[PDB]
Amino acid sequence: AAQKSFRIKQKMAKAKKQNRPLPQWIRLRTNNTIRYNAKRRNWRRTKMNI
Amino acid sequence: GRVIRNQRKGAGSIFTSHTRLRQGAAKLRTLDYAERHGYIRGIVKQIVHDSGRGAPLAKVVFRDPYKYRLREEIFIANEGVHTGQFIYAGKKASLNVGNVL
Amino acid sequence: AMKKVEDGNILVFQVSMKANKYQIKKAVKELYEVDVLKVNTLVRPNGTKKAYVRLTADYDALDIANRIGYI
Amino acid sequence: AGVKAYELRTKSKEQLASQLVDLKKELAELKVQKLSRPSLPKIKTVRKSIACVLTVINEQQREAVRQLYKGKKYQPKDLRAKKTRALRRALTKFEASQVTEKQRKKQIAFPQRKYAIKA
Amino acid sequence: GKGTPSFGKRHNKSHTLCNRCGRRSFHVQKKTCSSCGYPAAKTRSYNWGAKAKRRHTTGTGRMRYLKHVSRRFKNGFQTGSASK
RNA sequence: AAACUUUCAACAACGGAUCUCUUGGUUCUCGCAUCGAUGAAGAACGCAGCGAAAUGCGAUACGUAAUGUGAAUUGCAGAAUUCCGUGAAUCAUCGAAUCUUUGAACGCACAUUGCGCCCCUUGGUAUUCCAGGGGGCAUGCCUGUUUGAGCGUCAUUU
RNA sequence: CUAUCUAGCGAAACCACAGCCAAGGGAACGGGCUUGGCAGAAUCAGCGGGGAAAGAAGACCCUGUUGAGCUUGACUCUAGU
RNA sequence: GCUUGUGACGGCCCGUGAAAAUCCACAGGAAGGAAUAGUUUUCAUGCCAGGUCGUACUGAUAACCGCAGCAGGUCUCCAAG
RNA sequence: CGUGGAGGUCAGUGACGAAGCCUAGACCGUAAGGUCGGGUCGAACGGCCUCUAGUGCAGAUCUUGGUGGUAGUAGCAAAUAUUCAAAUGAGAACUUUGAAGACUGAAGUGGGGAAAGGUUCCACGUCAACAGCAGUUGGACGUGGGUUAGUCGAUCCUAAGAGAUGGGGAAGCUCCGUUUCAAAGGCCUGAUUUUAUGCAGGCCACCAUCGAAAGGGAAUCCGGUUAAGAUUCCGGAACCUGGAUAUGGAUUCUUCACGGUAACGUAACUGAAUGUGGAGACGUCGGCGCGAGCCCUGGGAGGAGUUAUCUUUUCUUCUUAAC
RNA sequence: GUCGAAUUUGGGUAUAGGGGCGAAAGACUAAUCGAACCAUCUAGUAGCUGGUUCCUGCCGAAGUUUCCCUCAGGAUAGCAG
RNA sequence: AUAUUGGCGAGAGACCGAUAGCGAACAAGUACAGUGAUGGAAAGAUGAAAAGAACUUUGAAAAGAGAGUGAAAAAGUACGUGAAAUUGUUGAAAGGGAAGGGCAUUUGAUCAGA
Ligand SMILES: [K+]
Ligand SMILES: [Mg+2]
Ligand SMILES: [Mg+2]
Ligand SMILES: [Mg+2]
Ligand SMILES: [Mg+2]
Ligand SMILES: [Mg+2]
Ligand SMILES: [Mg+2]
Ligand SMILES: [Mg+2]
Ligand SMILES: [Mg+2]
Ligand SMILES: [Mg+2]
Ligand SMILES: [Mg+2]
Ligand SMILES: [Mg+2]
Ligand SMILES: [Mg+2]
Ligand SMILES: [Mg+2]
Ligand SMILES: [Mg+2]
Ligand SMILES: [Mg+2]
Ligand SMILES: [Mg+2]
Ligand SMILES: [Mg+2]
Ligand SMILES: [Mg+2]
Ligand SMILES: [Mg+2]
Ligand SMILES: [Mg+2]
Ligand SMILES: [Mg+2]
Ligand SMILES: [Mg+2]
Ligand SMILES: [Mg+2]
Ligand SMILES: [Mg+2]
Ligand SMILES: [Mg+2]
Ligand SMILES: [Mg+2]
Ligand SMILES: [Mg+2]
Ligand SMILES: [Mg+2]
Ligand SMILES: [Mg+2]
Ligand SMILES: [Mg+2]
Ligand SMILES: [Mg+2]
Ligand SMILES: [Mg+2]
Ligand SMILES: [Mg+2]
Ligand SMILES: [Mg+2]
Ligand SMILES: [Mg+2]
Ligand SMILES: [Mg+2]
Ligand SMILES: [Mg+2]
Ligand SMILES: [Mg+2]
Ligand SMILES: [Mg+2]
Ligand SMILES: [Mg+2]
Ligand SMILES: [Mg+2]
Ligand SMILES: [Mg+2]
Ligand SMILES: [Mg+2]
Ligand SMILES: [Mg+2]
Ligand SMILES: [Mg+2]
Ligand SMILES: [Mg+2]
Ligand SMILES: [Mg+2]
Ligand SMILES: [Mg+2]
Ligand SMILES: [Mg+2]
Ligand SMILES: [Mg+2]
Ligand SMILES: [Mg+2]
Ligand SMILES: [Mg+2]
Ligand SMILES: [Mg+2]
Ligand SMILES: [Mg+2]
Ligand SMILES: [Mg+2]
Ligand SMILES: [Mg+2]
Ligand SMILES: [Zn+2]
Repeated sequence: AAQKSFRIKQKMAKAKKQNRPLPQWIRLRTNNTIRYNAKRRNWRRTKMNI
Repeated sequence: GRVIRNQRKGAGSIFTSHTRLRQGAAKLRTLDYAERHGYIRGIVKQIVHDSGRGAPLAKVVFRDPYKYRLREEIFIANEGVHTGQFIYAGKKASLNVGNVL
Repeated sequence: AMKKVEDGNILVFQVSMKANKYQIKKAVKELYEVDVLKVNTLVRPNGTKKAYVRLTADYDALDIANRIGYI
Repeated sequence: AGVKAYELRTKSKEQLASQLVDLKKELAELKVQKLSRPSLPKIKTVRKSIACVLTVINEQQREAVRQLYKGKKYQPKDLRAKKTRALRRALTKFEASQVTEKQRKKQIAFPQRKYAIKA
Repeated sequence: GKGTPSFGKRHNKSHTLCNRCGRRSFHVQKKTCSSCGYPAAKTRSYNWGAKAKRRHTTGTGRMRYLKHVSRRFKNGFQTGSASK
């Protein structure tokens, strides 16, 4: 809203920091059934609902 | 099968009185020693409109008999009462329009 | 931040989110033996705190940065 | 290889405070270096050394306070035994072994005897 | 109206984040969380809501003290040190 | 006669059945009794050389201490190979600590990272203003302490 | 501006199997059955006769010892007073 | 002239059109006050400090809601010839 | 007859290939089915005697998943509209630049904001997916950068209202009520300074708290600066609040100022309790007056355009913040 | 149609399901209204509709009697194995 | 002595074998939907070992063709097997307003038995 509470900004900061693809050195680990970031969010597809 | 309007009025959600603009409750002075035994003189400072009320109110200022200060009272103005008029309230006040007896 | 250090005599620090301007000023003074003219603070979009610490005209933020290890 | 708690334990609190200050300065300069140098794992060692020095300092302080409070009742609650809350509320061994004078007399007089059947 | 045109007037949050559970179920005007019941002392739950109980019950977090209570019991709530 | 349509076969597709797997579930039995104001369960936010999660953890932050084992960790990097050693480890064990902001949640509030008060201490001449550090201030109830109230009331002076 | 034709892109409804008629009989109005008429690949734009076309377990009517909204000196109760 | 601010007025009401924080002034005269000197931080100048959180951008025929980059919906300011 | 599992047995089959699957190839059975060959495949499985059942599918507008015909079909037609060249690139109707033609036409298709979103902002790289054509472009993808305040907001106040406490109700979760049937008080100071407190002099209480990013409200402007921040940064110039404070000035010998008839004036020019008053603080419409910005316009000092002809001409700069 | 007042509208706030709210249409109460939404009781009951999965062999019906708040059902006798 | 769909620790089964079994064998009460109470999935398998295809060549590239690794690439991370629906190619055959079917035989193809 550009006049946001610190709580909202903090959740926004966490979302920005976790908005990234899978680290590519994962998928080299020994067993590693993890293929991709299945929790990837985008502002155009799914709303954070705060 | 439904609760009717006169029944709904008792809950007082949207049926409470719109009291924002009102001047205050219109009351005589508290019945005290001065009015029980003699009289007390106040002065009419304002005759003012009260929202939701037809009759105008008179703001009458008396001296506090026990503490040095003024006590404003909200009377309902009687016809002929004017600002600057001395109102007398008590057992010994005179039979004059605006006096409290 | 490097442009600010070189041009505006302003050291740019990441500081604790619990620290206020008084704590930042006194910490910079203690850690770097430098007088602080002003501290401006913002909370970055990544949730950390960035402090623009403008030093007094006596000190040169570029040499302070050189001393503390980033040129 | 980082600091060792058993070596720290032989040092006075002044030396430990000084070592903590030096380790903090070292960590600050190491995270300055990390901004240029990529993949600098040496900072983990200094972080663990700071943790170890703080651990030993707190150990010494808490031991000194335990010595201060030795023997007298009313120790500080974080120095008292942390059993469960119900266990700390439970009757002590002295209580729940308290018996009336009547009960003591009668169970002294007639305890459970040892007896076998021998035919 | 009442469909697509009326959906355009949805910009005022009835609920915001709850301090206790973080679920965005704290009714702004009622000042009450519809999920955990904050600020009531008890945590809202119902036996008709077995799935919700399962969602929010003990063990759904990290348990942070209780995960060690069992080992401490096993060792008898000892208090000293292992004495090399 | 082609094309086209249809049927079948082979190979290729589509799709993920079947078969065989199984660190999962389900049911039965046996043993045990241990959450929390010494702050629980739950929540938020952070923490790794390179992690978004799961898991672990709390500014001592995938951990500190202690003990045991005895040479790893491993995806890369780095370190190390004294490793015949108070000593590797994303090991096990775990009795000592740390344990952000919270939460029954406790100075007052909380759609605010809002606003006080007390003590010690430090700096700015500084009991009074501002700031930093440390320690505190919820409610009900119980035992006790101290200070009190009531012609409720006793005695003495009167 | 479409429709139309092209390059690119590219759904859905619906679909027992399908698709030329006439009469017959038939669940008394057939695309199939019987008897006839006939009948030649593959198709394009239109069209609204038919597919008793599609859309929906008919909302009318009836049945159910299936309800619900409403009413009333129906039966049985009840807050209040 | 337009937009806007404002002043003095006028019309209207069985409508007469918030509250509190906060600031000032007055009444009063408590108290405190001068003579090798007392008084005065509502006069002037001079010294120090002012924490915390928000702050980018869109605000819509593509940044909100409507399953979407949906001809829908969604409050307001400025406004040239 | 067949299927999953179970007891027994055939010292059954099997990596020299179990199971599964495919096979207009063969055999047996009326049939349910059984057997064999070939191909594929890779780790188990079968005959018989018995035991047992979550044991046999074509349907249930069956369930889940997958796939068709329809069909390269319906269609991708509102919002006037695009065109030329160059550059880039493997590739250009759609990207970039230039040129042209248009539109929104200030109640905008402009410049900002509130709610909401949450990084969409900006740069670099970059086109598998997405942008119902395309794509070298993008609100996409990948990596980073970016939001600076004593003065703008929140913070403070109260509004409708919400809501602890004291009490009362309720089995109870809890409900009522908000100053009420309460012993609900701190801030001042003579003295005490055995210490500025306790005792001990004296003055004021019908009461938590929450509730507005549009109400009320202490105080900041101009210029410049970024890829992206600006009333926040830089430069300059102010202001307010809280505090500390020393000079100058003022006042006093008639101690707490003088002047003016007066309205009142000023650089000041003591003032506790208590009280009173004012501001905060207020509707709407109408015409009239005034200001500011804009519009129009004259001269002049500059720059640009037109100039076959005419046009002392058409357009444009000439500004001044808070304090 | 209306367009300066029974006006339009933002935000805040109150009213919650046999309840609210209604200038009254059984309207509106988050695409839900002649009783919202969510979960549970609940796999609610159904004389009613649909379906009900291998082969072969042998035998092989009834739509009638009586009774029923029975007439789309059951009991009973009959027919069948 | 009795209870125990919770907690902790154990042992089992004529149980289920990824549409089954808990909703969840997997970063499952997750992703996601809803204002909210709540609702709530899908998703396991290369190979013994990545030995995860060096190198050449065509292509802007994706990729292709080779080469190679491997027991196998008829195992290439779009990975065990790899059904059917549906589809391409090749081969065969038939075809005047459906197709399919029964009895019988011709023709073509194919095949067991002595
Ligand atoms: K009804
Ligand atoms: Mg700031
Ligand atoms: Mg509706
Ligand atoms: Mg609301
Ligand atoms: Mg804690
Ligand atoms: Mg016919
Ligand atoms: Mg006929
Ligand atoms: Mg037909
Ligand atoms: Mg015929
Ligand atoms: Mg034909
Ligand atoms: Mg037509
Ligand atoms: Mg027709
Ligand atoms: Mg029907
Ligand atoms: Mg129906
Ligand atoms: Mg009947
Ligand atoms: Mg009924
Ligand atoms: Mg206007
Ligand atoms: Mg901005
Ligand atoms: Mg903007
Ligand atoms: Mg705009
Ligand atoms: Mg959207
Ligand atoms: Mg089974
Ligand atoms: Mg085989
Ligand atoms: Mg076949
Ligand atoms: Mg195998
Ligand atoms: Mg079955
Ligand atoms: Mg089937
Ligand atoms: Mg059937
Ligand atoms: Mg079906
Ligand atoms: Mg289906
Ligand atoms: Mg078309
Ligand atoms: Mg169209
Ligand atoms: Mg158009
Ligand atoms: Mg262009
Ligand atoms: Mg136009
Ligand atoms: Mg135009
Ligand atoms: Mg951009
Ligand atoms: Mg496209
Ligand atoms: Mg494309
Ligand atoms: Mg991006
Ligand atoms: Mg302000
Ligand atoms: Mg209440
Ligand atoms: Mg407030
Ligand atoms: Mg305001
Ligand atoms: Mg900007
Ligand atoms: Mg400045
Ligand atoms: Mg003077
Ligand atoms: Mg009607
Ligand atoms: Mg059933
Ligand atoms: Mg027979
Ligand atoms: Mg009967
Ligand atoms: Mg029937
Ligand atoms: Mg499952
Ligand atoms: Mg598979
Ligand atoms: Mg093989
Ligand atoms: Mg395969
Ligand atoms: Mg097939
Ligand atoms: Zn909650």
